[PDB]
Amino acid sequence: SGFRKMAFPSGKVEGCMVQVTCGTTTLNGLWLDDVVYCPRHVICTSEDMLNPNYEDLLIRKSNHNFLVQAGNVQLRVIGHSMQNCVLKLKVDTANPKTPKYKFVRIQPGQTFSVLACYNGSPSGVYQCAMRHNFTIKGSFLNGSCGSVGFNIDYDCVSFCYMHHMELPTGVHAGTDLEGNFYGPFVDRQTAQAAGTDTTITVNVLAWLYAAVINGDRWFLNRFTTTLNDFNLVAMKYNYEPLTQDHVDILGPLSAQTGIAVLDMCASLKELLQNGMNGRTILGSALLEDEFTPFDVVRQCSGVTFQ
Amino acid sequence: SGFRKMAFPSGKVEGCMVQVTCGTTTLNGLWLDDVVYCPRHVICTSEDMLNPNYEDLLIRKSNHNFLVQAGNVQLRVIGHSMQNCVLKLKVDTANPKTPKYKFVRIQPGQTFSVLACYNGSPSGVYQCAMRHNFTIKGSFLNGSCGSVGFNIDYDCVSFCYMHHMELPTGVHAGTDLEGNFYGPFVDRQTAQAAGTDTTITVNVLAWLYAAVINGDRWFLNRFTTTLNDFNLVAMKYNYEPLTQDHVDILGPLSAQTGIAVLDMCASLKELLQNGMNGRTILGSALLEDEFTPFDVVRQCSGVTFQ
Ligand SMILES: *C(=N)[C@H](C[C@@H]1CCNC1=O)NC(=O)[C@@H]1[C@@H]2[C@H](CN1C(=O)[C@@H](NC(=O)C(F)(F)F)C(C)(C)C)C2(C)C
Ligand SMILES: *C(=N)[C@H](C[C@@H]1CCNC1=O)NC(=O)[C@@H]1[C@@H]2[C@H](CN1C(=O)[C@@H](NC(=O)C(F)(F)F)C(C)(C)C)C2(C)C
Repeated sequence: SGFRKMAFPSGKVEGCMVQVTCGTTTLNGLWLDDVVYCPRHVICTSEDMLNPNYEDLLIRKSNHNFLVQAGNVQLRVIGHSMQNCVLKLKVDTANPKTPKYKFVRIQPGQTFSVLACYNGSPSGVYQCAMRHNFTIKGSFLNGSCGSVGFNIDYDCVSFCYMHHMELPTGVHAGTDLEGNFYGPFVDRQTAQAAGTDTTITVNVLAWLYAAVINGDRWFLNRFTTTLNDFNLVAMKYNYEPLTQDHVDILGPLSAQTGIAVLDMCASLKELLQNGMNGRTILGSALLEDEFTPFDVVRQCSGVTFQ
Repeated sequence: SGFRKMAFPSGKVEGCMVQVTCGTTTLNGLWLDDVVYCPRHVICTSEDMLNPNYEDLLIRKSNHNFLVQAGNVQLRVIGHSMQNCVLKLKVDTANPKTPKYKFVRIQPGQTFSVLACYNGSPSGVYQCAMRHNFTIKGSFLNGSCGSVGFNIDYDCVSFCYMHHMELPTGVHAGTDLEGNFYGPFVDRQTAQAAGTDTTITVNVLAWLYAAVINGDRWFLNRFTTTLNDFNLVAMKYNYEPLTQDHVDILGPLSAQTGIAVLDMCASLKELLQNGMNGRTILGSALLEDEFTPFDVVRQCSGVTFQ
């Protein structure tokens, strides 16, 4: 038993992390096969951060201007191109530790593990979710750019995030592995701020199911509710509307615990209107929306990865 | 910026995880060099779990009775011995992925990362701390025994825990890598329960320092206090007494933020007596005691590992 914020094993991702240096700027890069992916602001000095012209700055740089280290071995760059906000440095050596990987763009509310890296070396791993304002509540410092977010399916690593910058109130923004920013954010040091963030309702219900599996069933009531009635209360408390797709996704959790999805919605409605009254659910005094239904199933069924 | 429950990268530990099967029981094993470490109840059936005689059961088993798989390759066992509660199966092949490792026994209050594994394959990684009752608030299921807890120092992996069993109220107990149980627990299916657990005071203060580094400074007051006065209030709220060693350990955090340790103790004293009044610290509505001062420094300074 027991429920924790489990992150995916980082072994496969660790073998792909390299250090990319251009001039004086240094940050992390993702080495897959013979292509290294890194944020495009490596070619920027501190003075260029305000109003950078990335296309203009990439003109003045050649292949030898990019310094890539894979541990204690320097990788020879034989080509370079820019796709959106990420650089693709082609190297003469393919990474022998490249796993089966995919480039995916996640939707808001989905979770993934972030491998925080500095100077090409991993510092730690933690799970995170893409909030509805297209930000993440991560932990990044100077030089952490290039750290990637990933999901693992058996032996397949689904890369879905690359850290690029930090927004006010301590939130972070980034791009997919194709360089496209999540949300209306640009890679320049200007006045930017994330929009209002809503609570992922489907993740809250899944987290409540994990509580029932673990024996914490004090919040369950004897009432039921319709989808429309629950959503109207959810709108007041800045909760995302619960679609039929979310209900169908929560099906396996509903079947395992013997509690209908709408019955769990009635219990959640009482919690929103009345609070927890000083009680904790799974040791947390606040409702948790960073656990997808897949995460609950994976954590409570012991799903492993090759 | 940002503060999360960061776990150590699991790449080095993943290469040491193997599956150990004896008869019908299957669990995880740690493969370091030519020795495989696993819990000793692999030689037990479901009927032996009540009152097992591990020495008696190991008599009736030979080297070929132990089935060890390293992925899709079976390892030939050429020797076996029991040290306390862990088996040492000697194999003909040394693990090529064995990193620089140490066997350490941690003290209560110290944190470490747990790599939850099933059938020799990793399921996830999460940080945890040894509570003062010698238990951990982990997440384990059937077959999770043999999962190890570890700490990483540069390139050195300090193994400090091996999961063995689950106690009531969803807490878990285990041994070091030498087979010695943490606390007064035995590896048999009998009536056992953990003692009263206290809140690790030094970890709470370190977590408060991380809040100050991240800008959350609403809880800071203008008062100071002595060590004795703070401890007396701490005893009432089931908080561990703050020794001088804890104060000296919190030194780097005190110097970085410009706040004296005793000044932070006065702020903590107010929080214990008055509560948070509906406010959150680092997004948490409850005080967190699972972050050692080293964890705060490592997280806030970006300490990496080879
Ligand atoms: C990459 N190594 C850093 C890591 C940042 C810095 C501290 N926490 C992080 O995640 N990324 C940056 O320096 C990016 C980058 C320039 C500026 N930047 C920022 O994160 C800045 N914030 C913004 O630009 C904002 F808030 F408007 F989005 C900073 C002032 C440093 C927080 C570029 C090229 C956009
Ligand atoms: C190893 N794979 C399992 C994993 C357990 C089971 C569910 N969560 C876990 O951590 N470990 C065990 O089955 C151990 C083991 C026998 C029984 N056991 C227990 O955890 C039992 N609890 C106790 O014995 C208690 F509470 F008294 F400490 C159980 C009833 C399964 C929770 C042996 C050989 C001690």
